[PDB]
Amino acid sequence: DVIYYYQGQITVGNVAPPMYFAIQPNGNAKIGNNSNVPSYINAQPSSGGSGFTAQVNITNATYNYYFNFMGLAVSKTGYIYLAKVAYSYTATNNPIQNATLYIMNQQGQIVYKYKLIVNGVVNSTLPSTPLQINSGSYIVSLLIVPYQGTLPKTPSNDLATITVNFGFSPMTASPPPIPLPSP
Amino acid sequence: DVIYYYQGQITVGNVAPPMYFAIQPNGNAKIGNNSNVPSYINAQPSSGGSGFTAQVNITNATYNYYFNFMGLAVSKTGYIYLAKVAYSYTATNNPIQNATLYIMNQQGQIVYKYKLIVNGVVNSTLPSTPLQINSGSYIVSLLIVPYQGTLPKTPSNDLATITVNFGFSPMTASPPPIPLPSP
Amino acid sequence: DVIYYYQGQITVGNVAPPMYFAIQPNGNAKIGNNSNVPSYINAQPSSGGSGFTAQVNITNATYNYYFNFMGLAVSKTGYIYLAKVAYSYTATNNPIQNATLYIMNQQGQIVYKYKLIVNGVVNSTLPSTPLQINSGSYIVSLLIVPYQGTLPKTPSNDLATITVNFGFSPMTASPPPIPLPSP
Amino acid sequence: DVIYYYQGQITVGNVAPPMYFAIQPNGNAKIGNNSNVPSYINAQPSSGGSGFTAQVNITNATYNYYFNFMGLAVSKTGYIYLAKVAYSYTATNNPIQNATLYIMNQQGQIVYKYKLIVNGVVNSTLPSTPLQINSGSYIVSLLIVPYQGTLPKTPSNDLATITVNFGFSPMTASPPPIPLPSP
Amino acid sequence: DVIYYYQGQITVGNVAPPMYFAIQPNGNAKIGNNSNVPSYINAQPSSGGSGFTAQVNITNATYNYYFNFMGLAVSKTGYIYLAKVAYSYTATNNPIQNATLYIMNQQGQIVYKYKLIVNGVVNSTLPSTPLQINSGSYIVSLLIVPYQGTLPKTPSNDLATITVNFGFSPMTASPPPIPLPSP
Amino acid sequence: DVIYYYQGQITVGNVAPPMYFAIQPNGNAKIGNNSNVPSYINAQPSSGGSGFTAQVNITNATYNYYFNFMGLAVSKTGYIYLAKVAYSYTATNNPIQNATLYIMNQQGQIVYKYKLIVNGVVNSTLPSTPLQINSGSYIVSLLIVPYQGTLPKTPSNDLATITVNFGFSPMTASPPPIPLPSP
Amino acid sequence: DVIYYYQGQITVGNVAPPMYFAIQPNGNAKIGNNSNVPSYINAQPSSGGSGFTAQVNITNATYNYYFNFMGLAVSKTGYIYLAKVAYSYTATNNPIQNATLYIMNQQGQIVYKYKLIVNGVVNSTLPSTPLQINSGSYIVSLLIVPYQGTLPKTPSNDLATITVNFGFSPMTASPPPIPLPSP
Amino acid sequence: DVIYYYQGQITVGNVAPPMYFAIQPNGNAKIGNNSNVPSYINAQPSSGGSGFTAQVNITNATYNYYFNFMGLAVSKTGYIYLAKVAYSYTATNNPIQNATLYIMNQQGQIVYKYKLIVNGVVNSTLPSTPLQINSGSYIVSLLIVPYQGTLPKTPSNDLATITVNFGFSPMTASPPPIPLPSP
Amino acid sequence: DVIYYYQGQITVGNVAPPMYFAIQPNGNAKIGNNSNVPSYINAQPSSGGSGFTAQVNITNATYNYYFNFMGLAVSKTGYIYLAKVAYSYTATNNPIQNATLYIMNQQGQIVYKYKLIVNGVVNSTLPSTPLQINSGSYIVSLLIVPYQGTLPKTPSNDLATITVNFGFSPMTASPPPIPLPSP
Ligand SMILES: *[C@@H]1O[C@H](CO)[C@@H](O[C@@H]2O[C@H](CO[C@H]3O[C@H](CO)[C@@H](O)[C@H](O)[C@@H]3O)[C@@H](O[C@H]3O[C@H](CO)[C@@H](O)[C@H](O)[C@@H]3O)[C@H](O[C@@H]3O[C@H](CS(=O)(=O)O)[C@@H](O[C@@H]4O[C@H](CO)[C@@H](O)[C@H](O)[C@H]4O)[C@H](O)[C@H]3O)[C@H]2NC(C)=O)[C@H](O)[C@H]1NC(C)=O
Ligand SMILES: *[C@@H]1O[C@H](CO)[C@@H](O[C@@H]2O[C@H](CO[C@H]3O[C@H](CO)[C@@H](O)[C@H](O)[C@@H]3O)[C@@H](O[C@H]3O[C@H](CO)[C@@H](O)[C@H](O)[C@@H]3O)[C@H](O[C@@H]3O[C@H](CS(=O)(=O)O)[C@@H](O[C@@H]4O[C@H](CO)[C@@H](O)[C@H](O)[C@H]4O)[C@H](O)[C@H]3O)[C@H]2NC(C)=O)[C@H](O)[C@H]1NC(C)=O
Ligand SMILES: *[C@@H]1O[C@H](CO)[C@@H](O[C@@H]2O[C@H](CO[C@H]3O[C@H](CO)[C@@H](O)[C@H](O)[C@@H]3O)[C@@H](O[C@H]3O[C@H](CO)[C@@H](O)[C@H](O)[C@@H]3O)[C@H](O[C@@H]3O[C@H](CS(=O)(=O)O)[C@@H](O[C@@H]4O[C@H](CO)[C@@H](O)[C@H](O)[C@H]4O)[C@H](O)[C@H]3O)[C@H]2NC(C)=O)[C@H](O)[C@H]1NC(C)=O
Ligand SMILES: *[C@@H]1O[C@H](CO)[C@@H](O[C@@H]2O[C@H](CO[C@H]3O[C@H](CO)[C@@H](O)[C@H](O)[C@@H]3O)[C@@H](O[C@H]3O[C@H](CO)[C@@H](O)[C@H](O)[C@@H]3O)[C@H](O[C@@H]3O[C@H](CS(=O)(=O)O)[C@@H](O[C@@H]4O[C@H](CO)[C@@H](O)[C@H](O)[C@H]4O)[C@H](O)[C@H]3O)[C@H]2NC(C)=O)[C@H](O)[C@H]1NC(C)=O
Ligand SMILES: *[C@@H]1O[C@H](CO)[C@@H](O[C@@H]2O[C@H](CO[C@H]3O[C@H](CO)[C@@H](O)[C@H](O)[C@@H]3O)[C@@H](O[C@H]3O[C@H](CO)[C@@H](O)[C@H](O)[C@@H]3O)[C@H](O[C@@H]3O[C@H](CS(=O)(=O)O)[C@@H](O[C@@H]4O[C@H](CO)[C@@H](O)[C@H](O)[C@H]4O)[C@H](O)[C@H]3O)[C@H]2NC(C)=O)[C@H](O)[C@H]1NC(C)=O
Repeated sequence: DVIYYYQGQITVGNVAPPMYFAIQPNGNAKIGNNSNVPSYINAQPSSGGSGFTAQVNITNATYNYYFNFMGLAVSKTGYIYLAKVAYSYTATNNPIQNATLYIMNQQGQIVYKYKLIVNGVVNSTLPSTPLQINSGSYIVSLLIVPYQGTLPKTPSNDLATITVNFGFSPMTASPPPIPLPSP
Repeated sequence: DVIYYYQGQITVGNVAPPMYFAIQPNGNAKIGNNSNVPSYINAQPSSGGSGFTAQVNITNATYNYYFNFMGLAVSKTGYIYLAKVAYSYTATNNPIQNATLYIMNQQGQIVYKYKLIVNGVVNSTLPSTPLQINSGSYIVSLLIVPYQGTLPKTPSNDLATITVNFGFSPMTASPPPIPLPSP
Repeated sequence: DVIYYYQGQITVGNVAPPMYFAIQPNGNAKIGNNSNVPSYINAQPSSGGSGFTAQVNITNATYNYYFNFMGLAVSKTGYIYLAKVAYSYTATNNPIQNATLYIMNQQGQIVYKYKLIVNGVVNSTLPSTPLQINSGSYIVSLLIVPYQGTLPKTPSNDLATITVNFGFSPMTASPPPIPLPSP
Repeated sequence: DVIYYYQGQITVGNVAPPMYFAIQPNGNAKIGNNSNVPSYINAQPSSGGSGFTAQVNITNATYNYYFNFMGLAVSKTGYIYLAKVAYSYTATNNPIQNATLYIMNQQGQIVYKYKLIVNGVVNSTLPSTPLQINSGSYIVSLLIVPYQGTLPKTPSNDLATITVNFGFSPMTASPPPIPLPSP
Repeated sequence: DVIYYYQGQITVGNVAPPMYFAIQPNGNAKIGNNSNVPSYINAQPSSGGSGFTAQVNITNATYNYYFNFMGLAVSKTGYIYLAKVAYSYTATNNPIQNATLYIMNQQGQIVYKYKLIVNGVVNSTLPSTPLQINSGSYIVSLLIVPYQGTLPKTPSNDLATITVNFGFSPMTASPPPIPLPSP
Repeated sequence: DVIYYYQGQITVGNVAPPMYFAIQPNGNAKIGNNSNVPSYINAQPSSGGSGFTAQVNITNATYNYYFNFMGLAVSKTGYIYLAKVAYSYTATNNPIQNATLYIMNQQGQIVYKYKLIVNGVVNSTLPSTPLQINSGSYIVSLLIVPYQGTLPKTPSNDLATITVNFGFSPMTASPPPIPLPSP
Repeated sequence: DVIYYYQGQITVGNVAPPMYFAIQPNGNAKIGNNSNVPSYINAQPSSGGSGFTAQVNITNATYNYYFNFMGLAVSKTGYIYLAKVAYSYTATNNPIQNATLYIMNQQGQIVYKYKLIVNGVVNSTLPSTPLQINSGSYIVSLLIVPYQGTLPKTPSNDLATITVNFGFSPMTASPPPIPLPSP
Repeated sequence: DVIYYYQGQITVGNVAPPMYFAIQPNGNAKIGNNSNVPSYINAQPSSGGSGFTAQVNITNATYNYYFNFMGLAVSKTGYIYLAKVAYSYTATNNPIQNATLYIMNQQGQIVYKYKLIVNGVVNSTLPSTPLQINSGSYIVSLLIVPYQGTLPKTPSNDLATITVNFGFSPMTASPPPIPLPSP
Repeated sequence: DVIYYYQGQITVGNVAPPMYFAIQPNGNAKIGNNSNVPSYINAQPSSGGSGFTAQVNITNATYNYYFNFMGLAVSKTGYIYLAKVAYSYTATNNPIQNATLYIMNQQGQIVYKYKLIVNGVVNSTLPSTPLQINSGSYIVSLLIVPYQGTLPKTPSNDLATITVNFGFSPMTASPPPIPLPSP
């Protein structure tokens, strides 16, 4: 039995993150400063700014908006896109109708709008088109429009969960909408 | 003292490689065309396509993906398998949690997924089962999921090293998972 | 002129060979069963198992391994050693960097490793120390690590030749590493 | 009828042998110490060291070497040569291709090489040139390279016979290559 | 008492010897030039070439050959034969098995071979057939094959004695094998 | 002065000789047929077979033998003996050591041996004992053993002379050894 | 005519003979005992011992000797001499060369030698000198040396005749050599 | 009766004897000097030389010779002759065959020979012819040849007697042979 | 005295003598022819033939014979006889022993023998018997045998004398022997 072996050598280094999530990045007090409302939101950036974890409460309102719950610092101009969104709910009925995540400029103008959930299902065209972001600091906000009539009378903490993946390519040319493989 | 001598004669020739690594093999511009991102990856095929050497930077993201960093041309249908993987890191803490190397079709469908490192250790079942590859050109990609909190603030170039060996048997019948002996 | 003549009489008989090379010796189908890969190896035992002749092709891989290309039946426990190795190549540059011949057990564990060529030259300590082999059947395999960059683009059949001599002494005591004289 | 008678008187005495064959001569354990391998060689010196008789077995190997099967003690510096070699075989086909008898120094360096049989026939130039040997003790060894394919499957004890005569002249001047007359 | 007396008168003259033994006869340096090896042979022609006296030493060899120990000049073509051989030995056991005296041409071809002793006894047919010798110069040599095992360890000078008589008739017709009467 | 005269009358007649010397007597070609070797002997019977005259040449041999140089026909059984032998030599040194005259049967068996000269002197007991000869034909031969070293280099014809007298008594009773008186 | 007559008277008596011939005189068996060889001699003493008559045969021998054919008894010491010898032969050629008559002592020593015929003629000095003989008994013998070549092939009885006269004077003083007158 | 007487007167004188017998006549010692051999002859001249008386002994010899037994002196030249011879013997057989009386010269030459007895009888012609004798001295001798076989064994002194008469006429002319008358 | 005278007358005549002595009577030369030997006899007839006178010499011979000294012629037949003989000698001893006178016939036969002296004395019977003589002529001779030893050494002429008388009677009848008277 003839075997030919092919050797690949990978030497892994480390570079400052192109984009990262934070609370008040680079000392800017207007960029991510509502991640700790005592009884309604609690959002923290993941270890080393790799992501954000947010506990959110929706409260029988037609629009539940969470403004400036994290800040996104894009150190180098690159191309961002929404890679994958997963939504699972534990209630009998679907609690969330619409869910959108907004990246806004420092003055509150929407730079990119990301429709996480439309009409109770996750966005079919998951790997959205890579679009360009300039270096700077941006606000991120979340709007959730629920199905009224579904929210339980007794409060809960796991009505639903939404996981979002954002791809950033720090390249000159816009890359194809490459999806995220399962490790 | 009686001695019997047994003479073996080996006449060594040369044959075109069954599989080989390249950048854009056979002029196909969609097969290995991201081996030179200016500041994040630098991957080159070894002399005569015997392997690949890649410098990679991981950057505080939950998934660090390097798509299409080399192309694999399999000139003849054969059986491929992962033979041996070695991983050594120079940092105090383990920088890499998961590391997977994907061989994908030209359209981005995963043909074979090779888990180089799972949960910070190298894959116990090293000589994976030989599986069949048809002749053609394929993309290879690398996904590295780090331990966040371990990546140093100051950049480096030898945080870790991963060496991979792939065995290809150009035979009709699938061979046993023969390991690679030390020369 | 006085001459004294001394007469020696040698009567030559015949005994079964202590060790011999074969393909599937004694009907064991796991001992030498890869001596005929259609386009990459062709290994045959010499007349009456006195040795082996193998045409091998090396193919731009970092390790070219030829597993189970012959079987060695050692009918009686004796002492084996590598007696002499000669290597001549016809190409301008040296094609072979390392060349090792492995004698392995039926389960693929290396019993003795014989470094035919190290770093492009033949092993300086040619008459290796006689070591003991028990009666049984063993696999033999060859690993060739070439100098990449030297292999010609157009295939050939006499890139190089390696001739190996193995000495077997079928004695109770280990003999000195007796070399093989030129007839 | 006239007859003239001429009377010759020869008075025969006795002198220690100039050279003689032995096993471990003069107590030297490194000079002739392999004349009794249990199943492969049995070599004994003739009565009073006048010659050697050896039963040898050849065993399907490309070189069958019998090292140190006798010792030669040359008590006085003289001139040695090969006088006559006769070879007769009882098998249908010739079993022996090459047969050489080596006289080597105590350290295994070949002093004189005597080609008994070359390519299946006895050496045409039988009375080889007398060459000088200094007083001392020397090893003698035999190498037989058979015609593989001719050795019988069932063992035998008279496959062939080789008788060798060595002439030693204990004189200051080298004698002519005097042949051995038939008594 | 009648007595008749018959008177015979013999007048004795002298003629050059028909054949005679010598060392280098007639200045020919290739005819009898080994009658004085310092420690192994000492052969001298008898007074006036009537015969030869040789002290010989036999030395534990299977053939003890004494080449060119005397020269025979046959001035006139005649008929030679072996007349009488006597052998007496002083050792307990017979030291000599075979003893042959060779008359050879100048080029070393055997003209006549005279078996003095065969298998330890003197040749039964003592008065051998007269055979013709042409005028010229010839070599004489002696081969003694001993009984090994009989030669004493301590050297001696009268182990045995062999006396030979050669009859030469210088006549045209071959004479009958006339024996030598005791004076 | 008284004188008495005594007259004796002897009438002398003639009888066939009892014994006589001849060449081939009575037509027997085996009885005296070597009396004329061209250059070495010339023997003739005396007038009427009363004796023999022989010119003989001795030639540097240890035994000079002259076989069948005369024949003796004894017509009537009688008693023969050697009566007187005289030897005179003309050389400075004695040329003849031993000289014996043999009377042999037709088959070559010695009937009577007559030692003419022993050790250079003539036989002291000259009138040897009369011994009986039967009627028939007999060979006579002469053996001369010279003093080597005395024979001259240049040939001669009167080196020495030996005269022999044989007495034959044709009587029934053996006579006393009557000597031969000087006429 | 005056005549004077002178008368002489002789009275003749008789005395024992001083010397006489006989066969075995006085019983002595060693004195005259070969007067009757059957075919070669026949000698008888004359009547009363006055002389001897002998028929003799000469037989082609160089010396024809007739020993002890008569005995001479000399009773009284006297003086003997040869008086007259007459020789006549009937053959064409002279048959007798020498003829001598010997008077010998009892021990065979010659007392007086009488040359009857010398070289074919009778002795010129016929009346030899009277020499003294002592009383006793003596042998007489005859030697005849013939002319070989003259003796006839066919035997005869009167080839020749020799008559001898011996004078004996029985006196004290030696007489003159008185010859024998014709009666 | 007439008677006439005639007277003759003779006057007788005396003259010296013409011839006479003697012993050594006239002092000549060579003329008659053997008349006294002690035991064989005794001859004396008669008184006054008138004759001789001799006792003679004959002794078994073929000739009995008595030399010089008397001397005859013839003083005057005269004529001598034998006148009468008488022979008588006393033995049975005749003892004397021949008897001759010789008158010889002083030198032993026979002057006259007188045959007294021929063949046993006395000479028939008794008065022999007167022959002349010159004056001088002469020897006389007697030869007697007996009949052997007749002589007696015991000696005697009168075997026979012979008487002789010699007539001498001292005259100038030879007388007739006058016989001697009986007185 | 008467006387008667008687006268006788005798007339004497003369007659021729009847017998007479002579020398050569009647011319017969054979009858008396030795009467004159010069020195030994001298005989002459007496005057007229009456007798004879003879001088005779006797000479030491045993018989002294004087033959034919006279002749007797008897003219007439008558009777003769010896009448008287007288013998006288003058020597001391008798010189004559015998003396006889013979009358013989012409042929020498004795007619009558007359013994004058016998044994030294004269014949006793002197007148011998007359015997008859016939007419004729006769010889007369004298023989004298002397006494040897008596004859004188010196010669003489009258040693003795003998005278003889012969009577002749010329008558027819024989007369008586008449003696001769003295005148
Ligand atoms: C297996 O490994 C083998 C190693 O030798 C490879 O053989 C080499 O192939 C080269 C071309 O390969 C490229 O192109 C083919 C398509 O044709 C693709 O399949 C490959 O993926 C790859 O992209 C070739 O390089 C050059 O060759 C030509 C010169 O002969 C040149 O025109 C071409 O444009 C290529 O660039 C190798 O050829 C030899 O090249 C060396 C230079 S180098 O080693 O290539 O850099 C030349 O040496 C020069 O010689 C001159 C004197 O002539 C000297 O003065 C100077 O010092 C020296 O540089 C040789 O002359 C030239 O022959 C070729 N190697 C050999 C030994 O032939 C093989 O492709 C590998 N297999 C695969 C599938 O890639
Ligand atoms: C040492 O070297 C020896 C060289 O002779 C070898 O001896 C030979 O063994 C052969 C069989 O060996 C095979 O099988 C054994 C198990 O039995 C294994 O241990 C071996 O590893 C090996 O796989 C044998 O070959 C054939 O022999 C039979 C015929 O006798 C046949 O039925 C078998 O099926 C084998 O194929 C050799 O035998 C001789 O074979 C030759 C043909 S060939 O040389 O083998 O190709 C025959 O010649 C034919 O003869 C006919 C006339 O009879 C001719 O007309 C024709 O022209 C000719 O081809 C012989 O007749 C036949 O005897 C056998 N060699 C000898 C000389 O006996 C030995 O095995 C070696 N040692 C080892 C351990 O392998
Ligand atoms: C040339 O050929 C010669 C042939 O005779 C050799 O002579 C023999 O040497 C023997 C010893 O040689 C060995 O040792 C020497 C060192 O000393 C080495 O150089 C040699 O290479 C060799 O290894 C000798 O054998 C024995 O001799 C001793 C007895 O005398 C004994 O103590 C020793 O230990 C040896 O074993 C030969 O001696 C004779 O030996 C025979 C027995 S045998 O023939 O050796 O086997 C004895 O016969 C015995 O006698 C008894 C009565 O005594 C009998 O009852 C019995 O039946 C019988 O066996 C002899 O008695 C004994 O003398 C010796 N041969 C002779 C004739 O002396 C010579 O070595 C050769 N040359 C070389 C260089 O090797
Ligand atoms: C047959 O046997 C014969 C025996 O006599 C031999 O005769 C002798 O030949 C000798 C020479 O022979 C050699 O040379 C010839 C070639 O010429 C070869 O064919 C022969 O093979 C052989 O090699 C000869 O010896 C010497 O002779 C010369 C002197 O005459 C001398 O110059 C030479 O150089 C030789 O060396 C024999 O001659 C006699 O020699 C003795 C000495 S010896 O006996 O030779 O050693 C001399 O005696 C000396 O005399 C002196 C007084 O003169 C004394 O004072 C002294 O004491 C004494 O030594 C003689 O004088 C000398 O004549 C010669 N022998 C005779 C008797 O002549 C013959 O060669 C034999 N046949 C063959 C074919 O070889
Ligand atoms: C000298 O010559 C003489 C010649 O007569 C020799 O005298 C004869 O001697 C005879 C014996 O001589 C032998 O013996 C003596 C020793 O005694 C030796 O010395 C001799 O050498 C010799 O050998 C003698 O012969 C025989 O005599 C005996 C008889 O008397 C007799 O017994 C003996 O045995 C002898 O044989 C001669 O004697 C006479 O012999 C004749 C016979 S014959 O003549 O001898 O043959 C007899 O005649 C016979 O007589 C009878 C009548 O009686 C007749 O009837 C018959 O016809 C007749 O034969 C005589 O009677 C006898 O006397 C003897 N001769 C004489 C005459 O006496 C003498 O020996 C010589 N000298 C020497 C030294 O030998």
